Formats: sequence, C-alpha cells, structure tokens
Amino acid sequence: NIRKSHPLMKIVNNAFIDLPAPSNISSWWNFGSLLGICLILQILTGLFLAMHYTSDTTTAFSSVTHICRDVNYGWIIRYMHANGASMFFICLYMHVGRGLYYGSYTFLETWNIGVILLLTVMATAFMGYVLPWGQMSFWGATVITNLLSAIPYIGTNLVEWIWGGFSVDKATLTRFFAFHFILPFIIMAIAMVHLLFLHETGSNNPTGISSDVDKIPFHPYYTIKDILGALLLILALMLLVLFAPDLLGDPDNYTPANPLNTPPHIKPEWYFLFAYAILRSIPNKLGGVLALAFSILILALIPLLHTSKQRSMMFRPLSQCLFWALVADLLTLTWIGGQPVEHPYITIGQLASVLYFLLILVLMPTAGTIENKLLKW
Amino acid sequence: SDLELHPPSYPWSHRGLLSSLDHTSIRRGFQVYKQVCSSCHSMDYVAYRHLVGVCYTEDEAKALAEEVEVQDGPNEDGEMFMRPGKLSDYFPKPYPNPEAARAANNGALPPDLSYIVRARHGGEDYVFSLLTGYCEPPTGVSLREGLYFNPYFPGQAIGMAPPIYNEVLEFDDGTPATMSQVAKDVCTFLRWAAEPEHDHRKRMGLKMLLMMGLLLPLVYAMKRHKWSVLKSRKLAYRPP
Amino acid sequence: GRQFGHLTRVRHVITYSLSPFEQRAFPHYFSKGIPNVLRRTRACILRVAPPFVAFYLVYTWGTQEFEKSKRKNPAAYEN
Amino acid sequence: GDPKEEEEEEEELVDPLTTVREQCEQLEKCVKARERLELCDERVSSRSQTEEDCTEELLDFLHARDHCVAHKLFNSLK
Amino acid sequence: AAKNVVSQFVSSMSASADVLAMSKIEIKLSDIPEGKNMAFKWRGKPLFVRHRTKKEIDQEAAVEVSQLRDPQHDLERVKKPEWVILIGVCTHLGCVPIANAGDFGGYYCPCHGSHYDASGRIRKGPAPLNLEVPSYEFTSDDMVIVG
Amino acid sequence: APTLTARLYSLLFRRTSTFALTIVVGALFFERAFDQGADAIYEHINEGKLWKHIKHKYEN
Ligand code: HEM
Ligand code: HEM
Ligand code: HEM
Ligand SMILES: C[C@@]1(c2ccc(Oc3ccccc3)cc2)OC(=O)N(Nc2ccccc2)C1=O
Ligand code: FES
Repeated sequence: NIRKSHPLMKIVNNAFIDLPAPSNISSWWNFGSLLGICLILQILTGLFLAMHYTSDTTTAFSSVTHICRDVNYGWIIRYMHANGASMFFICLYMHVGRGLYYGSYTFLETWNIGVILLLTVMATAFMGYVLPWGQMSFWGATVITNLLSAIPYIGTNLVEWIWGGFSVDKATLTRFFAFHFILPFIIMAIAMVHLLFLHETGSNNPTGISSDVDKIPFHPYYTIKDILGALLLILALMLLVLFAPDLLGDPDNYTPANPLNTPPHIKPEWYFLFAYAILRSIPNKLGGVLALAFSILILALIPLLHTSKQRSMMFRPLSQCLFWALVADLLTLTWIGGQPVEHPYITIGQLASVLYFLLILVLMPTAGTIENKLLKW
Repeated sequence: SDLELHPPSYPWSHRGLLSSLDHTSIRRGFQVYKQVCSSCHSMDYVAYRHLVGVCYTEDEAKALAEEVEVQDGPNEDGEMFMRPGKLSDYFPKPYPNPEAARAANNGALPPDLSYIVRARHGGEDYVFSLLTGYCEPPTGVSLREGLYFNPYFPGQAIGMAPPIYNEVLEFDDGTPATMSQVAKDVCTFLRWAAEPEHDHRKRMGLKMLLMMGLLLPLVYAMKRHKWSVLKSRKLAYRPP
Repeated sequence: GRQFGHLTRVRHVITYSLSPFEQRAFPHYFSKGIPNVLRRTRACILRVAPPFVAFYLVYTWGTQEFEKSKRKNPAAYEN
Repeated sequence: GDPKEEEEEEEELVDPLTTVREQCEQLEKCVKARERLELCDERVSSRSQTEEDCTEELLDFLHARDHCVAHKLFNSLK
Repeated sequence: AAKNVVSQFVSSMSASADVLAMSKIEIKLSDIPEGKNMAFKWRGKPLFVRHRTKKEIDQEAAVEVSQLRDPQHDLERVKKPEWVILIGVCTHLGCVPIANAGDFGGYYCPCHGSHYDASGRIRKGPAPLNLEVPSYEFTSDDMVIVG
Repeated sequence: APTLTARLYSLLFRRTSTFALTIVVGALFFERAFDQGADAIYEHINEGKLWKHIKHKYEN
C-alpha cells in the first residue's frame, strides 16, 4: 500500500524512492550518501565508546586503554571510530571536489549549507582528537585553540574563555567531551536541511546540462548503486581497522600528558596538513590565522567567481588542467604541512600557498573567460 | 644533537598481513621483563590474567603472580599491609612518585611500559635496534658524564645502561639466552603488551577480505542486473 | 520537490528496452570494457597527469635538498 | 680450538649478533663507509684539542651493516 | 556480517575485566559475640552472618516444608545448625536485608518490604527465592571461610 | 531433465516465504562452515598459537 499518502513514508518516498534523479550521475555522486553513512558510523561507535570513556584528566588516557584491552571488542569499535573520522574527511574532500569540478556550487543554498557542514565536522573532529589526552591530542589542542588568541583586542579573553582557565586543562577536556557528543546531532539536522534544499532542484550531473528529459527513479537504480558503494566504503574502512590501525595515527598519542614538554616535531592528523602548511607559510601571527581561515572560508566565494557560460568542466579543457593543478597543489600543501619548517620546505610552502589562492581567485575565473571567447559565446 | 639513523628490516614472524605471534617467544619475552626490565620500567596496563590467555596457563599465571607483594586494601584499624599476589593486577611498580625513578637513574626517566606503537616510530625495530645496538662513542664527542652512547636514540646520546647479555636465563625449552635471542623475545612480547588484540584482528581481517571477496562481486552483479534495462536501452527520434 | 509527470515536455522519442531477466549483466565485460577504459584514459591524461608529475618532481627534489643541505652536509670547515 | 672449551665457549658465552655483524662489517658498501670513517677517525686525532665531531661518518656505516644484518640474522635465532 | 558486528557491539556492553575477587576473609566466629551479625564482600556483594544462640536454634529447628515455594529445613539447610552462613541481596529486587529487624528469624528486607529468618530462606512476601549463601564450610570449630 | 537453478527456483525462490526461509537456513550453515573452514586456514598458516604451546602443560 501507499508510500505516497502516509505523512511519514511520503517523506521517505520523496527522498529515496520516487525522487527523479539523473540517469547519468557518476560514482562521484556516491559520496553524499557515504557522508551519511559516515555520520551514522561515527554516531554508533562514538556512542558505545561513550559507555566506557571517562572525561577526567587523570583517567582519560586510561579509560581509552581500558576499552582497547578490557572491554569486549572495544578495540574494534575504537578503531572504526578513528578510521571512520578519516573516511569522513576523505568523503568531504571528494564531495567538495565533485561540486567544484561539476559546477554543483551553483545550487547556492545547498552549497552554503555544505560549507557549514564542513566547518561543523572539522570542529567536531578537533574536539574528538583531544579526548584521549595524548601528547598530540594535548599539543594539537594547544595549537589550534591559540589561533583564536590572534584576534585583535578580544583574542585572549576568548581563548581563556574557551579554556576555562589559563591553558588547556581539566575544564577543557570535559567541555570538549560534551561539545563533541552534541555536535554530530546538530550536524545531522543541518544535513537534513542540506538534503531539503537539494531536492528543490534535484541533482546536477557530469555534463552540467539539465537532465529533466532523462530522469530515472532513485529506486532500484541509486538504491543499489548506493549499496554497492557503501560496501566499498566499508572495505576501505576495515582494511585500516583490521590491517593498519596505526597508520594515520601518530605514535605520540600513545604517551600521556606533558603540559611541560612539547614533542620535537608535532604533526597534524592528515586532513589538516594542507591548511596547516598555509597557516605556517606566512611568518605572522594574525596573517597566518587569517590565511588559515580564508583557506577554508574561500569555498563560499567560489560561486561569485564562476565565469564560464557552461556549468560543468566536462567540456572545458583549460579549466580541467587548472583544476588538477589545484588538486596537485593541495597534495603539495599536504606533503609540506607534514614537514619541518626549514630550508627547501618553507619556500616550497609559500609558493604553493600563493598558488592555491592565485588559482581560485584569478586563474580559474580567467580560464573560464577565455574558454567562452574561444567558443564565440 | 639533531642527526640520526633509522631501524633495519623487521623479519619478525608477525610482520605480514595475517601473522600470529610466536606465543612461545611472548613467554621468553615476559621473562625478560620479569627479571631485567621490571626493576626500572613500570608496565602499568598489563595484568597476570592477561597472560592466561597468551603465554601461560591458569595455574601458572597464579603462581607467577604469587612471587610478589602489593599494597592491599585497608582493614578495621585503617591499615595497609601486603599480600601474596593476586592474578588480577600486574603492576610491580618499581617506583612511587615518578620523580623517584629520576633520583635513582640520575635525571633520565625510564619511560613507558607495554612498548612500541608507543612513541616510537618503527616500533619493535627501533627498540630491538636500540637494545641490540650499543656501540663505541666516536672521536670528537664527549659525554657530559659517562651517560651512555647509542647510535639510534634521538641525539645519539643519553640515559640507559646497556642491559642485554648479562645472560639471565630461565627459558625452559632449551633456548640459549643470547644477546639477540633475548631481544627478539623482549620486543616480541612488548608487541603483545602494546597490542593484545593483534592476532584476533588479523583473523577477523582474513574473514573481511574473504567475505568482501564474496559480497563485492555479488552486489556488483545485483546492480548490473537492475541497471541492464538502462545500459542496453535504445533510442529513436521520430519527429513529424 | 519535483515529480515524474511534471518535469518537462518531450515529444517524439521512442525508448526500447529489455527485461533484466532477459539480458546479460556483463555482456562483453572485457572485450568492450578494456578498450573503453583505454579510450577514457587517453581522453583525460593530458589534463589530469601533468600537475601531478609536477608535484612528483618537486617532491623528490624538495626532500633531496633537505637531506643534503642540513644533515649529510657538514661540508668543509678546514684548518 | 677444542670441544670441551666449545661448551666453555658457550659458557664463556656465544656469538649471535657478533658473527653476523663481523660478516657484514666485512662487506663492500660497508668497508667503504668504514674506510670513510677510518679516514675521518684520523683527522680528529690530528688536532686532538679544538675541533668538531665524527657522528655522521659513523651512522652511514651502521646503516649498511644492520641492513644485511636484518636480512640474514633471524634465520639463526632459534 | 551483520550478526557478527551486531554481536560484537552487543557483547561490548557485557562485563569487561571483572572475573572478580579472592575473599574467603579469615573469619573467627567463636570470636564475635554470642550472636551478633557480620557482613563482608565476596565480589562486592554483601555476605552476612550471625552466630546461632540456643534459644535462636529452635525457631529454625521448627521449620515447615509442607507449605513452601522452595525446599529445606534450617538444620537441613546448612551443614551445622547453630552456625549458618548467609549472603545478602534479596531475590525480589536487590534490597540488602537488615540484621534481625523484622519477624520470624530476624531478617527483613525493606527497600520496600519482605521477610526472611535466621536461615535466610524467604517466608512472607514479594521475593521469589531463598537467597543464596554458597556452601558453608568452616575448617575447624573456631575458624571459618565460605563455600 | 530440467536444470538445477530451475528446481531451486520452483521449490524455493518463487515465494518470498520460502525465499526468506531458505536464506536464514542458509546463513545458519554458511556461518558455521565459513567460521570453521576459515579458522583452519588461519591456523594452518600460523602455528605459534596458544594451542600447540599448551600441549606442553597438562600438569599444573
Ligand atoms: C630490558 C630488556 C629493558 C628494555 C627492553 C628497555 C627498553 C627501553 C626503551 C625502549 C627505552 C626507550 C628509549 C626512548 O625513549 O627513545 C628505554 C629507556 C630508558 N631505560 Fe630502559 N629498558 C630495559 C631495562 C632498563 C633498565 C634495567 C634500566 C635501569 C638501569 C633502564 C633505564 C632506562 C632509562 C634511564 C631510560 C631513559 C632514556 C632517556 O630518555 O634518557 N632500562 N628503555
Ligand atoms: C555520536 C557523537 C559522537 C560521540 C558520542 C563521540 C564519542 C567519542 C569519545 C567518547 C571519544 C574518546 C574515546 C577515543 O578516543 O576513542 C571520541 C574520540 C574521537 N571521535 Fe568521536 N564521537 C562522536 C561523533 C564524532 C564525529 C562526528 C567525529 C568526526 C568524524 C568523530 C571523530 C573522533 C575522533 C577523531 C576522535 C579521536 C579518536 C582517537 O584517536 O582516539 N567522533 N569520540
Ligand atoms: C555532513 C556533510 C555532508 C553531507 C551529509 C552531505 C550529504 C549530501 C547528499 C546525500 C547529496 C545527494 C547526492 C550526492 O551524493 O551528491 C549531496 C549533494 C550535494 N552537497 Fe553535500 N553533503 C555534505 C557536505 C557537503 C559539503 C561540504 C558541501 C560543499 C561545501 C556540500 C554541497 C553539496 C552539493 C553542492 C551537492 C550538489 C549535488 C550535485 O551537484 O551533484 N555538501 N550532499
Ligand atoms: C585532528 C586534529 C585536527 C582536527 C580538525 C581540524 O580542523 C580543520 C581541518 C582542516 C582545515 C581546517 C580545520 C584540525 C586539526 O586535532 C588535533 O589536535 N590535531 N593535531 C594538531 C597537530 C599540530 C597542530 C595542530 C593540530 C589534528 O590534526
Ligand atoms: S527488593 Fe527486597 S522486598 Fe523488594
């Protein structure tokens, strides 16, 4: 009987069963549902870890080990959480890249909501990482938190405020546990709002050309395409959990607390590398953090810089080359962000930083304009 | 000062994808922690029961636990005595407040416990090569006090006296307690102390690839079946 | 949202199609697929690949300079 | 030379890392680094008051030795 | 794959390290007064013991089995009459019964309300089972253990 | 002489009742046969277990 009339299943039907979708959406389109799976994944394992973790300075590092050694299967649950956080970023990255390449950002509202979803998960992962009170957890917590101190005039009252003291201590570990528990529920609401705005127009596709003449039902097609792709997300997640639990995980969080001693070479998680390089590039306190913020906050300027008469980059050889130069540049930032602030590296790191911004703020838009002229448009 | 070298190449018998531990070597390795390392290094997270599963036997585990004295809970007078040795809380803790380890050893703090994975890149190897690779301090550089020199370590210089080849033994088997053999065993054991789940994980891991190798092709075939209709559809335009 | 029946106007196109239980799910998987991937590869290498070799070259050089410059170094201090 | 003293050589204690190190310490790329060391080992004896270090020339040598140590070793251990 | 991961996640809520204690507290019970009540832990779970005074013996030497829900006789319950060895939870919910404060023998679980005796077995209210004190073995008249 | 997959279809797949009954009964055995056959694979390649190691101590 009917899916269409019931006030509840009607939502389901309109979102996952009868929703008209482009016959041609690619694998690149699988990431949104994978981001949903990621969020649920983080939520379940996250929760079971909360049934055993304790938020006090003393027993924090210890309770986590209690989980990995004592609590039945805590190790598998703990690793799925950690590796799930990485996958979540892997997915954010692909998802945001897919939107750039294919012009999807032209759906203003849904793209703007996405940026919010990006910042929310970054906020979430940060608080998360601090939780086990390891060396990197602590020093990473110290670095990132201090960014706020750069803000003129009110900078220090703010860090101390967010600290609940004179430095990252007791009060901060507890509040971070709290905010880290509620954030993913708030994320979940923003994501439903994301999905609402998207349905208003439906999905874009590889060609950037309207698909209203060739829509297919989300259900049999994307239902199975999404299943298959979930299993791929799962294989990749398990491989990590079950063969390489410590691979992305820094060895220093396996050593408790040292507010007195900063490790020789503190290294961000992975997904912060490129942004870490940008912040570091410029030898200035204020300007570094400003460059850092702008490095992410730039996504919301992207739509103003669309210059081409076409939506997607599928028929745009110039933009394509510049897009990959962007990716290749990010990969350079990543490499550099994980390296000591020295000779070859600072200069490479400064040139990659101007390139990132140079290509988004100027190169891409100029390619679009010459592609238009080349076509006589 | 800031220069340094990295560990050799790992042939452990627990290096590959699927690869158990040589539980016999985990035994020998505990014996090394028992007689030598224990007197300086705290192993705060392992317990006598943890071994029951791995290297010993129910009865054996009790017996080895009984060879020490911990500070048991208070009774009617508000006391604090000592007790035979449980089976439920390793913890031979060589030093009270950590600063006592500093006092004894002189500056240097004998770190962690259930080692490797721990803050040491190249985990087991770094340790193996640290213990097994003490060498003569080359020309040009002195040592503020006869500290102790080690090619690996950060800064090539500092701390721990070379404690391997003082051929302590109690390997039953009939195994020669040599420099290396005692190290291979200690690292092996330390591997298990840091990662007890190691063997179950790779058995699961096996199952994950085996299952994934069944499901992947199958789910893929389900999707192609349903997408058949679109993939082979044919179009024709027939305007007036 | 939008519903089938109210999307857009289409006139004059016929679509012929088969039942899944009537066709193969992998017809010429290799016979036609391999050629197809070679072809999509050719079509995109020139745009995708170059920026990455550019990073690759800077990656090896960059680390090379790093090692030779600082550590390996202590070059001449002769007396 | 002699058996009774072989078990005494086992009680005077035995060779593991030593026979392999000696055999590797022996090899091509190694003797080259040792040779580079031996040379620098001399130029510090030279001005045995006022002068640098020889940490670096040493590290190079272990690298080559311990490498073939790891490859060959373990087969003997047990 | 589903029940494997669901089981693991479910099995994780079960107890973790807990394969408890040694207890057997060296008890001298011709040491404690004529008939006072003593309670220890045998896994964090209250174990309570009175002695068994003359007058108090026979209140339990007169049992009744023909009208019960679970079977026994105080003297038939433990190994030696004037010497029982109770635990202390309450089979109803988990309200620890207090020392000789109710009816019959002495016991009386409040937490709301239910009766027991000197042998412990339940006789009046809501609780369905007799309570449980493992075995009873002493060692000698002057000493004792538990189970 | 019909075929196998046909027999399977007639007797068990046509109805979602049987179709479902067959897979639940299929999982019960697959799990048991996969765990066993897969454990033995894990063991055969290892053999420095707690198993073989035990043998040495029926005593105390
Ligand atoms: C017993 C066989 C034993 C082992 C194994 C062991 C290991 C060990 C490691 C891996 C380190 C880490 C080096 C690092 O942090 O990078 C370390 C450090 C110290 N040790 Fe040790 N140790 C064993 C035994 C002993 C014994 C018996 C003593 C006391 C005489 C001792 C001492 C020390 C000290 C001091 C350090 C700190 C080094 C420093 O940072 O200065 N060890 N040990
Ligand atoms: C359901 C909401 C969540 C809860 C209740 C939750 C609970 C927890 C707890 C208790 C810890 C500390 C234990 C441990 O470190 O293993 C933790 C750590 C962490 N979580 Fe979450 N979390 C939630 C959502 C998230 C989200 C959205 C992310 C981002 C994908 C995330 C990524 C992390 C990370 C990176 C850590 C640090 C992991 C580590 O290395 O130990 N979790 N979480
Ligand atoms: C919690 C994080 C996110 C979730 C849960 C999420 C979920 C989804 C889902 C389910 C889709 C449907 C189809 C698809 O897979 O593409 C989608 C499409 C889209 N999302 Fe997100 N996404 C998230 C982060 C982002 C981010 C970071 C952005 C951009 C900053 C973004 C902007 C878009 C856009 C523009 C589309 C358009 C679809 C297209 O053009 O193909 N979303 N998202
Ligand atoms: C995991 C991690 C983290 C998490 C989320 C972040 O959020 C962003 C990610 C990308 C871009 C901007 C913010 C940043 C760092 O949290 C944390 O303590 N660190 N560690 C760290 C190390 C050195 C400097 C700064 C931080 C992270 O990597
Ligand atoms: S729990 Fe004792 S009477 Fe209810």
